[PDB]
This record gives sequence, structure tokens and C-alpha cells, in this order.
Amino acid sequence: NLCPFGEVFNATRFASVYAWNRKRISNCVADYSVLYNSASFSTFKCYGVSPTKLNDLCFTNVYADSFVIRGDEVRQIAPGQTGKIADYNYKLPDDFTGCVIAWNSNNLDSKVGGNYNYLYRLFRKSNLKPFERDISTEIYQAGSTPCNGVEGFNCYFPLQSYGFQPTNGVGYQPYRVVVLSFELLHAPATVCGP
Amino acid sequence: NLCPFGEVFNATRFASVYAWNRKRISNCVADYSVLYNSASFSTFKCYGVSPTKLNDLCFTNVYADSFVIRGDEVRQIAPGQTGKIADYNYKLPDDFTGCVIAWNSNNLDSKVGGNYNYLYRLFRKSNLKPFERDISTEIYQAGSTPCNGVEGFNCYFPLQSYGFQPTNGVGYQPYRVVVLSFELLHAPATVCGP
Amino acid sequence: QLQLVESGGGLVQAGGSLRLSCAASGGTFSRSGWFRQAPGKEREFVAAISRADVGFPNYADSVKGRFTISRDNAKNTVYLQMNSLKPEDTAVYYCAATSLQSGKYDYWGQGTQVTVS
Amino acid sequence: LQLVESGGGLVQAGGSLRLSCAASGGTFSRSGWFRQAPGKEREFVAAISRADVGFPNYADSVKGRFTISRDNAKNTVYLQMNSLKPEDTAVYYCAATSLQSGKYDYWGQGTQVTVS
Repeated sequence: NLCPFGEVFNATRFASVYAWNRKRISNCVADYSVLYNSASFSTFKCYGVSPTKLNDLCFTNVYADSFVIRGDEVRQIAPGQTGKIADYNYKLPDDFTGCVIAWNSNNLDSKVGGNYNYLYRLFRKSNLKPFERDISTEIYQAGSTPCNGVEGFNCYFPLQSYGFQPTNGVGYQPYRVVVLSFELLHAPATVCGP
Repeated sequence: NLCPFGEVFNATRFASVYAWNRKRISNCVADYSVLYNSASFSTFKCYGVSPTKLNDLCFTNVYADSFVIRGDEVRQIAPGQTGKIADYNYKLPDDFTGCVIAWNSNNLDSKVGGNYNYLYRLFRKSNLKPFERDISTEIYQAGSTPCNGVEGFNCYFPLQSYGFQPTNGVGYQPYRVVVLSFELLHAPATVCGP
Repeated sequence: QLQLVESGGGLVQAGGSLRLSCAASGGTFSRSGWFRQAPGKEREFVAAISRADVGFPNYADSVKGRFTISRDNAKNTVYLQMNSLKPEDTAVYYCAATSLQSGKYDYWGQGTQVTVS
Repeated sequence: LQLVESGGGLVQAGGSLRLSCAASGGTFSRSGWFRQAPGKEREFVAAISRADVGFPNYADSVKGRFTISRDNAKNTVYLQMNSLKPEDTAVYYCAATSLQSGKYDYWGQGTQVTVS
């Protein structure tokens, strides 16, 4: 019947961007004027599709990737962007077709002494491919010396903590993000809508 | 540090009881007599422990559950009680070891139109086990007849609403409850007292 | 004593979109529902909704997608938008509210005929 | 952001000390312990980050003999030292990483640990 977006947006805890949740969506009907006319998001862009015409489409599957980042980094969740998030944590491809939704979640993800449970990757050898996920915790080797699984000079543990604390400048406050991806297989589409 | 009761007691929103909320307390020092010698409490029970001589104790963990119920239902937050609350909503085990602290919150939870946001489960096939927490919304089958998701005679929507208004009787007025249960484990104590 | 007063059915072509309404005069309750009784058959459930969450709504399968229940806690009123009607929808539509005490549909409106051709 | 160590001393081989390190009072994203024997270079010992879900990391020499643990509310980080060996004699510094760069920028003064 009806798609379980609430199961995705009204979730209780979201993922760290470096370890971003993906949920496949199928065998349901999706009203997207449910969302965009509700809920008071900050960002609701679509690339390659017009947000009006969403209701009229039909897809084989829809993949919802949900994670959390601070607000100034939301600009990198867009095709052909770069920065520590788009390079090391979540890369959109340059021919991206989908939607990117975001909202402020200070009310919910920042602790008065500062919550530190949302991480991102700061060090990597290569840029992520589109829709790649990397969650290894190996010590990043920055110099000549190999690290042998041990931090210290030029050997860094790659996962960094966000300092999500209210009374942060809004650009350093937490934002929950949901990327919708619409997939087209040579098979009977199963997610449609009104 | 010094355990944050003010975060639980002085918190802005309180849960409806059927979805009561629990914060876990650990690795700090609790001055239980700022609360004892506080006032505006209408009920300050304790079980298996003495209400004075509290800061003489150490524990592995403390759990603070909290919710809103009616006046006449505070007697139901106690070992061995029965009623729609103690049976279907929040069950204290016969061997409870903690304290039950409740106070009147008319002037915060009762809007003049009547605040219907506070809910409580009115039907259930079976009783709650202790500290069990049920938040389903599936229609209640009272007869032999499958309900197939529909309401109607012997097919009830399980949750019910409190009619919270000022100038209700005091026992129909909104009360805010906090149940503190203490856990002694083969672990070392983490919560103590000065 | 709480009173429900419905307003507005009538005749509709197959495909039309009536809107039913209900004003609950001088009373308080937890959930409101719409029911229809066809000529001959037994009274049947259509949809309900409760006072707090316009996220607690239930619909009969034979109306999902087409009908929508609507709550206006201000005016103490419930609405039933009906779209894409079919002759199968031809019945008398009753509004009802569940008592704050027994959570059962105890208070009833006086019905209103809806005909679809 | 300031770090203080407290707890060393002399122990006959086989004993046990506990090092504690109060921070004033992060912020930072990961704290670890390092040690310096005289005439050696500063070896890594063990580390753990502020993020609840992990992420402990120990060198192999002290794997199983040492335990790190933090208390975020108190903003302190401890190192339990068991089964001590005379090879464990050195000065012990705790350090935290900057929330900005992932490098160990803030250092304690040191605390001397001897093992006869």
C-alpha cells in the first residue's frame, strides 16, 4: 500500500554520514506532496526531475539514504560538489537523478555539554566513488612511516567527532539529510504514487 | 559528575504513559535530599529503601521513568496494583526497589479546551510484564471476529485520550510521575551520594 | 450530553466529490469516525481520527486513496472528503464519537443520504 | 584547552598503577596515552575517542595488561596499568586531538612511572 517514509524521516536516531543508512523502498504508493507540503524542511531540491511531477512517475525501487551532518556541509550533498563530506563520506554522481531533503535537527541531535556520537571521516587516500560507503577504521598513513595500527605523528585515527552543541552558530548545528534515489530496471516498476 | 535529575524532573515535555520514557543514570553522585527536602511533590513513595537515608547508598545503575497520568491513578504506580495503568501501561514488579515521585501539573498540561495529547492504552489482550512498554496501535480484537484493521463494535482503537482541563476534579487533573528504580549488579557502583 | 450534527449529502454522478461534515456541539470525546449503512446491508466502517494526532487515522480498504478524514479541533468538527465516488458508495453516512470513558462509539449523528450514479 | 596528569610512581614488577588525566575541559575528539622512555622516541600506548561507540586502540606490548576508559561528564580519561613490567618504565603523557584537525595538539605535562 503506502510507502513507509515515516519509518525513515520520523526515525529516532540517524546515522553518522560516514556510515549512512540506506533503506530500499518498494511495493508501495508514494505521495511526495505528502512530504514537501509538510514537515518544514530547509532543503528540498531535485536534480533531473521536477518536484511537481514526482507524483506522476513510477520506479522499480527507491533508495532512501539518511544521515546527519552540520549545516554548512549540506551544500556538498549535490552533484559535482567537493569537500570533506563529498570526498570522504557521501558522494553524489555528476549525472545524479533524485532529490535531496534536509532539515535542522538542533532540537534533537545536540546535547548541552555537546553530543559527540555523530562522526565523519577526515582522512582517506582516494575520493569516494558515487554511492560508495567506507567504514574501515584503519589508521590513516600520512607519511613515509607505516603505522602498524597505531596513532601518533602522521598516523591518525580517521573518524572525527562533530561537536553538536546548541548555542552553535547555525552553520555548525546538526542537520538530518535524506537523499531519494529513483531506479529504473527493465522490470515491472513497483513504487508509483497517485 | 553530579547526576542530572533536573534534566528529568524539570523537563519541558512529558511522555504519555503508554509510551513512557526512560533515561539511564550512571557514573555520578546523586543528592537525593535536594528532592526529598524539595516541595510541590504530592507523592514521594519509596520501596525496599528508606526515604531518608538515601544518600547513604551506592548503585550500579538508576533508571528514571516518567510520564503523565491522572490524579486517581498515582495509587497504581506501586507494587501489586491493578488498573488500566498498572496493567496495560506501566507495571511495577512485585519486588520493586526504588521511589515513586509524583506532582500535580494542572498549570502545565491542561489547556482550557482540554489537552487531548496525553494518551493511555485502554485495551490489551494481556497484561504488561514489569517494565514492559507497548506502543502498538493495532485494533483490539475483543470478540471472536477478526477486525482486519477496521474499527467498530468489538474492534477498538487501543489508545485513549485524557480529558485534561483545569477545574476538573483534582483526581482528574494531570499528574507528572517519576519512578526511579535502582539496580545492584555484580558490577561496581556508579551512582552514590556525597 | 454531547451532540453530533452532520451536514450535506445528496446526489452525485459517478466520479463526483462530495464533502461531508459534522459539528460536535458542546462536548468532548477521543475519536471521531464515519460509518455508512447501505440499503439492506449492515452498517460499515469508513474512517476515523482522534483528537491529538492527525497521524492516527484509519480507513476502510474500499476507500483508501479516495476518501480523507479531516479534523478541526477549533470549531469541534470533522470532515470527510469523498473523491472518485462509485455506486458502491451509495449509503447513509453516520458520524460518531467515542466516549472519553468507554472507548467505544457511543454518540451518533443522524445520518445523511449519499447517492451515486 | 588544558590537560593535567596525575598518578605515577614506583612499583615493584608485577604491581599496578592507575593514571588519570583531567581536561579543562573539552571539546576534543579523541584522547590517548603516549610514553617516553629515556633515550627512546615517544611510543604510542593506547587511545579511545569521545564518541561512546568505541573506539579503543592499544599497542601490542600492553595489549591485555592496560585498560583505557573515559568519563565524559567529568571530562577525564584513565589508564589502568596491570601486570606491570620493567619495560614499562617511562614518562606518560595524555593528549587529546583538536575537534578541527585530527592531530594530537594538546598535551599533559607528563607523569613519571617506574617499575622495579
